Amino acid sequence: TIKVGINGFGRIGRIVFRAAQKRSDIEIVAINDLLDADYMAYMLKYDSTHGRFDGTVEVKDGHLIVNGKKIRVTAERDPANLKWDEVGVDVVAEATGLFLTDETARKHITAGAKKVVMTGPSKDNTPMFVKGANFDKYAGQDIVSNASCTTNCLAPLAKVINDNFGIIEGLMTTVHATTATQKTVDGPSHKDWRGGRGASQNIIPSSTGAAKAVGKVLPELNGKLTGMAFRVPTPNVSVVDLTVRLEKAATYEQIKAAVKAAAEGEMKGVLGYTEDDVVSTDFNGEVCTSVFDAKAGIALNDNFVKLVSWYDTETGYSNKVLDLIAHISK
Amino acid sequence: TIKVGINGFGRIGRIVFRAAQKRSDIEIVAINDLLDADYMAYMLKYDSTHGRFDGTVEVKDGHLIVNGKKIRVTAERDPANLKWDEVGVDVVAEATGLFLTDETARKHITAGAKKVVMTGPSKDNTPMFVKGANFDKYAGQDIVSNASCTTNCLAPLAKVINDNFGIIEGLMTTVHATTATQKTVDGPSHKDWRGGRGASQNIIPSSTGAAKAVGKVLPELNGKLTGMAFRVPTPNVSVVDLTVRLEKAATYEQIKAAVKAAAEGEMKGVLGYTEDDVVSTDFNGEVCTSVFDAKAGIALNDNFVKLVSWYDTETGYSNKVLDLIAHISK
Amino acid sequence: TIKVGINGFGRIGRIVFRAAQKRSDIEIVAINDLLDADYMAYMLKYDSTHGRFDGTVEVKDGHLIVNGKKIRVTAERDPANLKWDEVGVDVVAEATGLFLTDETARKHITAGAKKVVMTGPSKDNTPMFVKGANFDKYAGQDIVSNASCTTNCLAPLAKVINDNFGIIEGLMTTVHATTATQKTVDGPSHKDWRGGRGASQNIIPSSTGAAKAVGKVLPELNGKLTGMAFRVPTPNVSVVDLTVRLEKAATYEQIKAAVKAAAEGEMKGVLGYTEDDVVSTDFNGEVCTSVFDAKAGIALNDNFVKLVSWYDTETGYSNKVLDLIAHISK
Amino acid sequence: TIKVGINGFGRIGRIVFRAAQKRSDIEIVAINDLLDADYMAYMLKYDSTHGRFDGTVEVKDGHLIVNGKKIRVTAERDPANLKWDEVGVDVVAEATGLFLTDETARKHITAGAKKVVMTGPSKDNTPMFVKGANFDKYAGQDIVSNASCTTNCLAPLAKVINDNFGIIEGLMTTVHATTATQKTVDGPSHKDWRGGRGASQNIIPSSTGAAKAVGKVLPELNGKLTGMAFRVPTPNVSVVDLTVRLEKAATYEQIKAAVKAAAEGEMKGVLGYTEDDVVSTDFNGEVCTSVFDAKAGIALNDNFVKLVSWYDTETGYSNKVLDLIAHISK
Ligand SMILES: NC(=O)c1ccc[n+]([C@@H]2O[C@H](COP(=O)([O-])OP(=O)(O)OC[C@H]3O[C@@H](n4cnc5c(N)ncnc54)[C@H](O)[C@@H]3O)[C@@H](O)[C@H]2O)c1
Ligand SMILES: NC(=O)c1ccc[n+]([C@@H]2O[C@H](COP(=O)([O-])OP(=O)(O)OC[C@H]3O[C@@H](n4cnc5c(N)ncnc54)[C@H](O)[C@@H]3O)[C@@H](O)[C@H]2O)c1
Ligand SMILES: NC(=O)c1ccc[n+]([C@@H]2O[C@H](COP(=O)([O-])OP(=O)(O)OC[C@H]3O[C@@H](n4cnc5c(N)ncnc54)[C@H](O)[C@@H]3O)[C@@H](O)[C@H]2O)c1
Ligand SMILES: NC(=O)c1ccc[n+]([C@@H]2O[C@H](COP(=O)([O-])OP(=O)(O)OC[C@H]3O[C@@H](n4cnc5c(N)ncnc54)[C@H](O)[C@@H]3O)[C@@H](O)[C@H]2O)c1
Repeated sequence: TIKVGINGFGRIGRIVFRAAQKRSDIEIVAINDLLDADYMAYMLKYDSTHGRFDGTVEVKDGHLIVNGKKIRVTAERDPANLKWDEVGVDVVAEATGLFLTDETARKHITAGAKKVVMTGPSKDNTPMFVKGANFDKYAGQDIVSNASCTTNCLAPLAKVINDNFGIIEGLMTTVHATTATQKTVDGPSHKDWRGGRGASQNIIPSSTGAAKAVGKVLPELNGKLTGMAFRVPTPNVSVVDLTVRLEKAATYEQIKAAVKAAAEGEMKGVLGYTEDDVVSTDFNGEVCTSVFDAKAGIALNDNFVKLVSWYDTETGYSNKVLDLIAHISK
Repeated sequence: TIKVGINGFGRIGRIVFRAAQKRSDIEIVAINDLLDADYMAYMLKYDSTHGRFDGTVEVKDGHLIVNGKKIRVTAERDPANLKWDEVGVDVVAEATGLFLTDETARKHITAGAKKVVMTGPSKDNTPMFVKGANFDKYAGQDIVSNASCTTNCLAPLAKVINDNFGIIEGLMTTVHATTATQKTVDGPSHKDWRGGRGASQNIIPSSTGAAKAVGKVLPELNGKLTGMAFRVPTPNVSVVDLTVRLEKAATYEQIKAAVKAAAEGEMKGVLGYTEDDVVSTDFNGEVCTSVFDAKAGIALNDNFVKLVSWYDTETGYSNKVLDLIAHISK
Repeated sequence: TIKVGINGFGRIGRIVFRAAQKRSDIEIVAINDLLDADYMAYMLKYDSTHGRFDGTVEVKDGHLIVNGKKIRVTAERDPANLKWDEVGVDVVAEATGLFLTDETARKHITAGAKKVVMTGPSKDNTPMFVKGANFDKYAGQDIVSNASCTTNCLAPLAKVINDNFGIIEGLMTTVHATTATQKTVDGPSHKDWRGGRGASQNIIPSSTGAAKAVGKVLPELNGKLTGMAFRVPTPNVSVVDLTVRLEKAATYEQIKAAVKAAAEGEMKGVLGYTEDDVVSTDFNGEVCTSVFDAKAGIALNDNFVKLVSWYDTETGYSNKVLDLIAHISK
Repeated sequence: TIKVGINGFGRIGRIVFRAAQKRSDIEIVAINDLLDADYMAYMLKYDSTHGRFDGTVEVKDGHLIVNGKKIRVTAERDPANLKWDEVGVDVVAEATGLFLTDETARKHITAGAKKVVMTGPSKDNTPMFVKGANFDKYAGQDIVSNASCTTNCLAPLAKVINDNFGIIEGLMTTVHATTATQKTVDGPSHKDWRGGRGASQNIIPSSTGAAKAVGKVLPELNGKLTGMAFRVPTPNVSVVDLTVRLEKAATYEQIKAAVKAAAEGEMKGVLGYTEDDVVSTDFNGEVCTSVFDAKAGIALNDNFVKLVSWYDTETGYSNKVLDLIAHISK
């Protein structure tokens, strides 16, 4: 099995942890964070979105004992002191959101780890990979990024559409679920004034680099897509609204056929397909990073269409982080 | 003053009433609904969205007495039995949502009213008029429709963009505020399954004819626009997300210049313009039916752009209903 | 196995169904509602609160096929026409909320059923039974009621406190989750004006008979308890706030000791006990009808205390409906 | 007029500012905060709860110009450097929530101010005052506190009830609106684990010292009251739920009479009275710190009753802060 260490036991670190429990190829052996082992156990045990942890969690001697397995807990603010080698860590899931560059993440390799997977878009030229889009381009680099949740949703769909009909250009809008960075009531958000306004009372316009980032995982689409976001008061599921101009004329039925074929073929487990009258909550706990909603989309004509795809911002992304870890471990 | 009668004291009927109080040329003299005066007074007095009524409302002899003025309250299920003439009603604001056809609405004329304005889109060929779009095309018709709130937002913006740069094709998405048609919890909705899902926990994909309806008030745009909606857990303000392909190249700055010019000139009071970091709640109580958000929009290139415009589904629309009434009575 | 038939496939009927799937002794063989099989299948398959159905649901010949088992679907507005005998129904879970009287409910007996359990409080003198409170008093009655969700939470707790310290008088408040009876936006509610106000933006004071209803299942407490409710913008979990005056002095520690003893003994499975820092969502899916929150309560002195107990309005109640069914069929 | 300087332009500082615009006796001449004048102008201009500021706000030379009046803006992290004397400040409204003791608040007097009013409960023995309860006990001290919003709601009601029937003992529960200290999604809250859970999805039990604090403003009630709180997903209005044991027997009608008399007499403007079917939103913008809801309350008997009172956590409190400032200025 692959031994993983999680740096940063936040929303993502915890979902990566919970998802890993259902996997036999990956095993989390250590967790690092500036929180008390007792507090971490509580946040693992109870979750307003994902429900109670299905298993046993006890704190003994400052460490966590999850389902019997002892998990080393530390509180190092500096990655270089993590001593991952003492616990035999192969890959480190970097989830603090603070070390998104090579020289910072590299510290884990200095601390004993062999490879690092950033659970967010790298801030430098560190390569990003998205399952269904470019895992095959992986060339053995020791530090890698899993891009973002929106890019993970957009990339697979954009690939199927482009491969079959050719995307001339497209604009995306993601109706985004409330994040941890937003506020409960009108408060300060210096770099993002709109973002500081009460999340529960508002539809908040926001900018996103997720659409442009698709160009990095799918070079052939570089410069052909961009978009924005609207932050809404929902808890977990977001939706991508992609308006595209096709090179090859295609009826909506042909578009549905192409997506469905991919969902049951080369992108099974990545891209999902549905024709049901679904709503956001129906995807809470969804592992597919992109679920094509056939009935929600609409076409003006054979070359201008609006496609809709759902994604659980935490569950889908987190499972793919594990997929990348497995992939880079050969 | 134009003496108006309101049929259907629901959400729209009530806001039309509150709005009319601030107009010296329009005067509400009668209301008809299947609710007792006491309950109607209560619903006028208190509103979770618009706040308390700015004035006095009392019940005497089963009739409302608002700000000292007596208002005849009736409970006729049949418009034909309304006797509008008895109280001198000139125009009837038809807001029950039940008589959106000439046949049904004409009963008000039989009952003594001179003209009728439907506060919703016509089901038959009754002409629809949208301020800033086609009020100039009015030709003496005694029964007219004010279209829907979404159409009132899209039409003015679409006209400005088309007149200046020419819209080849467009696809819209309205992130819609929760409607009274929605369920608080997963309940039966045979007409629209998704619509019966809990409104509070979901982002609900929905269909809309507002985009296509633009082709009716702006024939030159017939067949060039269509779209859908996403209903979200917010109270009053919605936003249109318009993705358009332009005939004539235009930089985003030039597009902004054009919109601002219209807002300050020809479409003053209908189309608004802002460059502030606004969010939905900033438009609660907004009179303009469409407020261009300069900083929220984004352009892929000089011919493919995404525009954003806000609108209070109740305040804007209701003020325009009053405008149409004044317009057809000139 | 006890063969059960469900009349009314609404919220309660559906959860009773999901819950029954996990019971080897109870078996649902028929459902009756005025909805088509297709729609019912959809409502069973997807739920915004409870998630997707854990199993397979298919429609064949207008009948449901859940987990391979065929379930007879009918659409009778009249219980008398149900023919329960044809499918061998032993007990009928009456969940339409329309037949809460012996006269009306007895029609199921005429239709071939042996016994009937109302999933709501009786309107007449049909006896009500609450697990942990008076199941032992059952005396062969063929038509019984399971009371309401709030009563199921209050009764067990009230009994433990009374049996040990003696309740002289008590006043309760249930901070209630939003019900399907509520409006998403300010709409008509002649029966309860406050109840027609927008559920999403308000804290709505409401009346409840659950506290007084305790006097019926626990006669010794008749006339000693009453209370009210506050409906809030949350989905499933409610909480009772019970302020009581004790006959025998008791420290909060002694009260905790007593409650814990009952939860681990006589009331195991009905009354739960916790000392964790829980919040409402931690009880979504909770089977216990009352979960004592040890750290939330507070005592003024040894004779005046405020107790707090949580309850999932749907999961707890529905599991007990099944318990009553099994109990009256023993 | 009294010249006031505000230290801390947060939620409270801003509402105190906006309320002061409607007062001719008080004039804000300076504001201090670690935010940019441009950012402060934006937060003053737009508010999701209170709507847009009714007036003009422009930033010139690093200062704010509100309705023409120039307001000195500074960004001193240390009160002693505020130089209040240069702007002629009489009283300082201390709203940062950081200087709740004599020695810290005293710095303003060192900086040139004459008196200080803490907009929160003092952490030391600094005297607290609540309008309607003990303003008359004010003995000319230079540093004073306005207690908290819940105490401001509870104190006046408790006084009327105690004065007329005598409170033997009582327990309170405040259904509290979402505060700035809560989180949007499950995050860290080291001193309050429950408080770190998602506010939008939960009913969160919480402890409060507001009930006990009543003993400080009303010594005669010292030790007779205590309580707790439930944090719910509403934006602005909270409600006090007081269960009391009366010394003198009183029917609910006699209780309503006593409260109404006080509301129209000695506590006019402080204590409000209503018999309408109101809900939380009906009190958004309420200046009365306590509004007795006659129809929501319930009595078990003539000596044990449950009273309900509403309060806008920001508007009511803020207006009383201004009242205290006026009061201490003779
Ligand atoms: N939340 C999502 O939906 C989502 C989706 C895709 C990518 N991401 C990315 O995941 C990253 C983390 O996001 P999150 O929501 O989990 O954040 P979070 O704030 O919930 O968690 C961050 C965690 O890191 C810990 N930490 C902080 N400083 C540390 C330090 N100096 N050393 C060690 N540990 C430390 C914190 O204690 C906290 O527990 C970000 O890059 C974010 O962009 C998030
Ligand atoms: N609410 C919005 O945001 C919005 C926006 C654009 C257009 N509209 C339109 O407004 C119209 C009404 O919608 P609403 O949201 O105000 O609904 P509503 O149900 O609140 O109002 C309908 C009112 O008519 C009354 N009524 C019913 N039958 C009647 C009868 N037979 N005679 C007299 N009165 C009767 C009802 O009691 C109710 O008060 C619809 O055509 C709708 O499409 C609404
Ligand atoms: N939901 C809760 O939290 C809760 C808690 C305790 C008790 N209850 C009780 O459950 C009962 C039902 O409430 P609900 O919330 O499930 O409501 P609901 O409206 O969702 O369910 C009623 C169902 O009965 C169906 N129906 C209507 N008429 C019918 C008929 N004539 N014949 C057959 N089927 C018919 C409806 O289609 C609907 O599906 C009530 O007595 C209620 O008090 C509910
Ligand atoms: N919010 C309520 O409903 C309410 C009710 C009653 C009492 N209070 C009390 O009011 C106080 C402030 O609460 P709030 O909600 O306004 O807080 P907030 O966080 O919204 O505002 C605090 C403000 O003080 C400013 N500030 C911070 N540090 C400063 C410093 N070092 N020097 C100068 N200025 C500084 C911050 O920039 C911020 O603008 C607290 O004691 C709170 O308990 C609040």
